[PDB]
Amino acid sequence: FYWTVLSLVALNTLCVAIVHYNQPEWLSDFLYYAEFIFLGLFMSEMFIKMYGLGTRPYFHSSFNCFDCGVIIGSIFEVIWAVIKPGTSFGISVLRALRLLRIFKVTKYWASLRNLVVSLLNSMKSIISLLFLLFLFIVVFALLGMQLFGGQFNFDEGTPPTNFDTFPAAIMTVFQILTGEDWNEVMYDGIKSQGGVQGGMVFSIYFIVLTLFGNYTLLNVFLAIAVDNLANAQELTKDEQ
Amino acid sequence: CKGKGAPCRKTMYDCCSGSCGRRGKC
Amino acid sequence: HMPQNKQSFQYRMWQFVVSPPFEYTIMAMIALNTIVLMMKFYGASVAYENALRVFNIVFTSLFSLECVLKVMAFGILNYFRDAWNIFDFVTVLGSITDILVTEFGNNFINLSFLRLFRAARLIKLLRQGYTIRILLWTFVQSFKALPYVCLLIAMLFFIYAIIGMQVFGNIGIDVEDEDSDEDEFQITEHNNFRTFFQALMLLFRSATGEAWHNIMLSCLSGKPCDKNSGILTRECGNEFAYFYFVSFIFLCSFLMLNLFVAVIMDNFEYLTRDSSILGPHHLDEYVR
Amino acid sequence: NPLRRLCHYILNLRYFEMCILMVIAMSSIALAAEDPVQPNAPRNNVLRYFDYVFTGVFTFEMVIKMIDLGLVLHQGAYFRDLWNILDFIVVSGALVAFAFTGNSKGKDINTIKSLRVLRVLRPLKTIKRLPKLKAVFDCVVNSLKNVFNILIVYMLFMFIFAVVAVQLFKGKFFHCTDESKEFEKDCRGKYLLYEKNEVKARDREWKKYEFHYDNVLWALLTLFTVSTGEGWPQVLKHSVDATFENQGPSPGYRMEMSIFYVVYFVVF
Amino acid sequence: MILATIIANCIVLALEQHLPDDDKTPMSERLDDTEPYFIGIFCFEAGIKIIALGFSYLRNGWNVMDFVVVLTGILATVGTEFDLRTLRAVRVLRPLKLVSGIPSLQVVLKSIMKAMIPLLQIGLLLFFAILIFAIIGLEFYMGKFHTTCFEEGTDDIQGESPAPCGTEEPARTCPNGTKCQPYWEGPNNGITQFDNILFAVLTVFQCITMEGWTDLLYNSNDASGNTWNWLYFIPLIIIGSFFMLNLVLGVLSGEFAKERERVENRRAFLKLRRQQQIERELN
Ligand SMILES: CCCCCCCCCCCCCCCCCC(=O)OC[C@H](COP(=O)(O)OCCN)OC(=O)CCCCCCCCCCCCCCCCC
Ligand SMILES: CC(C)CCC[C@@H](C)[C@H]1CC[C@H]2[C@@H]3CC=C4C[C@@H](OC(=O)CCC(=O)O)CC[C@]4(C)[C@H]3CC[C@]12C
Ligand SMILES: CC(C)CCC[C@@H](C)[C@H]1CC[C@H]2[C@@H]3CC=C4C[C@@H](OC(=O)CCC(=O)O)CC[C@]4(C)[C@H]3CC[C@]12C
Ligand SMILES: CC(C)CCC[C@@H](C)[C@H]1CC[C@H]2[C@@H]3CC=C4C[C@@H](OC(=O)CCC(=O)O)CC[C@]4(C)[C@H]3CC[C@]12C
Ligand SMILES: CC(C)CCC[C@@H](C)[C@H]1CC[C@H]2[C@@H]3CC=C4C[C@@H](O)CC[C@]4(C)[C@H]3CC[C@]12C
Ligand SMILES: CC(C)CCC[C@@H](C)[C@H]1CC[C@H]2[C@@H]3CC=C4C[C@@H](O)CC[C@]4(C)[C@H]3CC[C@]12C
Ligand SMILES: CC(C)CCC[C@@H](C)[C@H]1CC[C@H]2[C@@H]3CC=C4C[C@@H](O)CC[C@]4(C)[C@H]3CC[C@]12C
Ligand SMILES: CC(C)CCC[C@@H](C)[C@H]1CC[C@H]2[C@@H]3CC=C4C[C@@H](O)CC[C@]4(C)[C@H]3CC[C@]12C
Ligand SMILES: CC(C)CCC[C@@H](C)[C@H]1CC[C@H]2[C@@H]3CC=C4C[C@@H](O)CC[C@]4(C)[C@H]3CC[C@]12C
Ligand SMILES: *[C@@H]1O[C@H](CO)[C@@H](O)[C@H](O)[C@H]1NC(C)=O
Ligand SMILES: [Ca+2]
Ligand SMILES: [Ca+2]
Repeated sequence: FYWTVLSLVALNTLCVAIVHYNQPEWLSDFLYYAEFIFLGLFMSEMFIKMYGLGTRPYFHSSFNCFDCGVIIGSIFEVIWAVIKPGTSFGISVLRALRLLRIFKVTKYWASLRNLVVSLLNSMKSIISLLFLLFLFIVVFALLGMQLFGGQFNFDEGTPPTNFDTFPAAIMTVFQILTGEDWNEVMYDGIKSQGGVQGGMVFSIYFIVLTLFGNYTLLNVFLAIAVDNLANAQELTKDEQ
Repeated sequence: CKGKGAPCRKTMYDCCSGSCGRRGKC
Repeated sequence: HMPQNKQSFQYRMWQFVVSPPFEYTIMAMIALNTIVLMMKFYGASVAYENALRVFNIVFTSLFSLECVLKVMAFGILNYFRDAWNIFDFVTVLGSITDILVTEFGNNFINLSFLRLFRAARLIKLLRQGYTIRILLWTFVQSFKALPYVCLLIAMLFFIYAIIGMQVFGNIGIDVEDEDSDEDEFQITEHNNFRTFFQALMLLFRSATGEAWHNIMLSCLSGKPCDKNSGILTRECGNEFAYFYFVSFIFLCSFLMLNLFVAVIMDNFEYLTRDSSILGPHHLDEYVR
Repeated sequence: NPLRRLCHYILNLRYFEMCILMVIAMSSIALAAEDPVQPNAPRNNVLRYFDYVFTGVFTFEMVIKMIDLGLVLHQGAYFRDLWNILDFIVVSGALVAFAFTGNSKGKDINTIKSLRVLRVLRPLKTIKRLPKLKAVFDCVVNSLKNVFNILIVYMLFMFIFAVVAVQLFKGKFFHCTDESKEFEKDCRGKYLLYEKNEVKARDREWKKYEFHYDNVLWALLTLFTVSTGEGWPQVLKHSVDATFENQGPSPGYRMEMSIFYVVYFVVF
Repeated sequence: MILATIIANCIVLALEQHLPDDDKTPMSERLDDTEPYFIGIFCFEAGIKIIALGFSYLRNGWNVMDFVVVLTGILATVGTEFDLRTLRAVRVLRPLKLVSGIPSLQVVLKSIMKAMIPLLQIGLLLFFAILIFAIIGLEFYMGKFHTTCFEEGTDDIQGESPAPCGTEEPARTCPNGTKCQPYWEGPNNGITQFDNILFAVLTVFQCITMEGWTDLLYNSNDASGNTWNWLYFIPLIIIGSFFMLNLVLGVLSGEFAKERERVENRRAFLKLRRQQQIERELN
């Protein structure tokens, strides 16, 4: 039974992988129903486990809850297609994460499980660091709106990476942190304030942004990676 | 979508093919 | 040195060179020379350039006086036994020759290389730093202790350079496509595969991640050949560019990562040192 | 076998182990000296004569091991260790290439050209011959073996993002050279460009973006380009300016799609 | 209530549109009306807290940041003195008052800042690497990017895209009808150049971040020649970008190793071990 369910997921994973831009009509006709049958079978195993073990055992398990979310999420997408035709998110591909239980038969289960256990245990911290990172992005976004908010209306058009509105400011700040074209954005900031002759003092804002942003991301995500992985190693060895 | 050989600014990202070149043209 | 023989003149001279006024005088003298190099700007008056060249002569003269002063007290043999003194001796020779060739002039202008010796004076500050000098020395020594790890990365560039030379060598760069085809081909006269060194430079540019995806697109099939390629059709470039660039990016990143970890874990004692616990750094201070 | 002892004397001798190690070095340098542009260049003709010598040395080294060690007859055999197969591939490719060049030089350039690429494996034969380099090579393989578990999770997550991206930007990455004409049937004829101090006319073309999301393979390649950091702002702009399938772009249509790339960056 | 006020202020700051020249969206007036209320409630909070503490108000660092916000806010709100537009910029730091309000985030911010103190020594070394390369670049590439192709005898650029040129064969040569001329604005509208020591430092810095260093190299090749320019940029990237990345990872790795073995962290891990053992036994 456990292997059969995993085998069904692989076929379901295959079906969503086949979809491409210009599919033959028979293939499209096959998929439209095929998602319905797969939804039924994965809803079928929902009920047989619901009755065989009982309702209270079902909710206690985390894997059963995860499968419940995918099933409910799949239900939302099916009805949403009729309501607003035009887009489909393919939520059913999130069931491919159930293929990670194949590691149970292998000897890699202990190391991977402890990594998850450590990550879930230190969930209060991980949320806190990400929130602190968000506030630092927000502050540098609001600062950009004060300095460069209204002066990207150039004679060649307003750049997409402008500081006019808040959603535009966040993306511009986020792009600088990743370091892609941070110099081109800085050139716009300098040109917006009189060019090289009178606007080279505004280059400091981008220098501080990329210098701190580059190393703050390193110090936040490597600290998470090193500490949680290190807990997994010692916890795994102590089990052995 | 500016055509090839037209003056371009890299931050625009509007260039039809590739990106805004070194010399400032698509 | 400590000769205890000539207390009348040599010891009086020797006590002067190793004396707090002397080291700070040289320390300040470098810092002033550091400022002088930074005072150059475009469009300056002829008097300003005249001022800067005069300052350079004064500094190198004093540094030459510094060298001749030290050799007397320490001795000719003892002067050449320390790397820093050799470094000081190399710099002063370069500074003198650079000025001499300039003021004579009226000859070949190839030797602007000697002007680098003026900037080399900056490295002398690193002797003063206690923490920075240790940090650089330990890591630099680690690269010496691991010569073969750098050889593996050199093989990666060597293999990929030769492959690019043969598969993508014949793509045409001579054609200038004005409002036709695409001049925006990233394979230009600066970013071509036409020779081994230019193939290496393109790989290094892709290693740093500078629009490598556009280079990958430019190397696909259907690109014009070269006039001397022997092919008169638009049949140059291969679909192998998808595997070539994608595999290179992953392999180059992985090999540098192993190089980084190898150096880090060679000095993992230094990086995890504790001041309360005895270590080699305190042992070095003991000898001092 | 008395004749086998003769080859083992040659193989075990130091002057045959060190000597080829230079032959590897010279052959690698000769590879880097070839002129890629002009096959009839004088440099290429002379370097070709050298390649005959390098194959002769490698062929001589291949056979004596075949006499020395049984091919598949023992636990230790010629075709037992990968490096010997790697040696086999290099010499075999050269011999096959020489045979086909002979029948008609002009007629089949493509294969001739194809197996000649296999000569690039000559540097890789140094790893076995240098004991110190093999230890570093084994260290890299050990590092690869340790991160294999996370790697499988990595593709599985990136595969999921590729499938999701496919179902959101499938066929919505078509643009017209003239932005005014949204649909394909309209994009025919001539249209005017107004660049500074000139007016010129060009064709209208219905084109797909260079990096798009049409199948799971194209999605993975585009997401790899995003992950490495190059050109992802343009992919973001094409994503937010996508209207419908088989329809041209309209600026600022879906600014909510920026959430897809933000979540992508936090994960991979 | 104070925390809710901070969140509302953050929302109000996030709901503002900036328009070019002097144009203002109609909602701007309604947004501005809220500022007196928020500054007043913050000042009331500060006063009620300071009278109790007795001014241990300034002793705590977070209270100082809250205090300076109130002074700047009340300084510009009362009256329309001069421009005082700069005194609006300090409102950017108001989102950071969430950290002061929530004690759970102050502990987290301590951990992040503790690990970056070792990186300060690396930053000093990084700065000295930029200065050496900036000085070298200042000596060799000084004013070389102010020479493009002009019409022969006419002070007008040949085309809509000017490019660096040279008067000798190794550099790029102007076409037949055009001559290289003493002055041109320069690449990237003159921002990228080696003219002062400040411009050299800025130009070297973006090469350290490995962004747009190929264009500078290719421009330098056109202006002077490709024979020697690689010796300045390739060592710059390796020493600047890769070597410092090696140091930063090493220093951070050592700090994380020492952090894990502190007594406080060991007890937390020991609790995790015992809880998992109980779960295994209970299972
Ligand atoms: C933290 C610690 C920091 C460590 C710092 C490390 C610093 C390393 C950086 C090395 C600096 C290299 C600088 C080279 C830049 C070259 C600039 C240039 O424009 O070269 C061409 C130019 C000659 O052209 P011209 O117009 O006549 O002269 C105007 C300039 N005065 O200029 C010239 O006259 C030539 C330039 C000479 C420079 C090199 C000459 C010899 C180099 C040794 C050769 C090494 C092997 C090279 C391969 C040989 C190639 C044939
Ligand atoms: C877990 C893994 C091992 C699953 C197997 C891999 C699939 C995710 C990949 C492998 C090759 C892919 C196929 C490669 C090429 C095509 C052709 C493509 O068809 C066309 O290009 C035109 C079709 C038409 O017009 O009829 C449709 C998608 C498909 C089958 C791809 C679907 C996805 C496939 C099956
Ligand atoms: C770094 C290690 C691996 C050694 C370096 C190998 C290559 C970088 C060197 C070795 C020999 C060099 C070659 C030796 C001689 C020449 C001829 C020289 O003359 C020409 O211009 C072509 C001859 C002609 O015009 O007929 C041009 C450079 C070239 C190909 C050299 C290019 C660079 C080469 C391949
Ligand atoms: C380190 C991590 C945790 C911080 C990442 C910041 C995100 C929380 C930001 C960055 C980009 C933001 C998005 C940028 C653009 C938009 C579109 C915009 O929604 C609209 O429909 C606005 C219409 C328009 O702007 O034309 C506002 C929400 C959203 C999804 C933003 C939501 C918040 C996002 C994801
Ligand atoms: C194995 C796959 C991911 C390909 C490897 C690509 C490498 C070259 C990519 C993947 C992740 C990327 C880094 C991850 C994110 C950061 C942190 C940011 O502050 C600066 C850019 C930087 C440093 C990126 C630069 C390039 C990078 C290291
Ligand atoms: C160690 C500290 C105190 C000294 C460093 C500052 C010096 C070296 C720097 C900083 C300010 C710089 C000046 C700033 C502006 C100009 C005007 C310009 O038209 C020519 C260059 C010139 C004159 C610069 C020369 C170098 C300069 C004087
Ligand atoms: C193969 C071994 C020797 C490695 C060394 C290769 C280098 C040093 C040698 C080997 C063959 C040589 C070439 C042989 C013939 C010619 C044609 C002549 O008109 C110009 C020089 C040129 C192009 C030589 C350049 C140098 C060269 C490429
Ligand atoms: C281990 C490594 C060296 C092997 C990789 C080499 C293979 C995968 C690559 C390298 C050179 C490539 C070939 C080079 C020559 C041609 C002739 C051309 O008209 C069609 C493509 C074709 C056939 C290429 C296909 C793929 C190819 C054979
Ligand atoms: C961590 C693993 C499970 C990855 C799965 C999460 C990814 C695929 C999910 C999480 C949040 C999701 C986004 C949430 C909201 C929207 C807005 C909607 O109008 C278009 C899709 C889009 C942009 C979603 C795309 C898919 C998305 C990025
Ligand atoms: C360009 O100038 C050269 C001078 O060497 C001359 O021989 C050639 O005919 C000129 N060509 C044109 C098109 O002016
Ligand atoms: Ca980058
Ligand atoms: Ca870049």
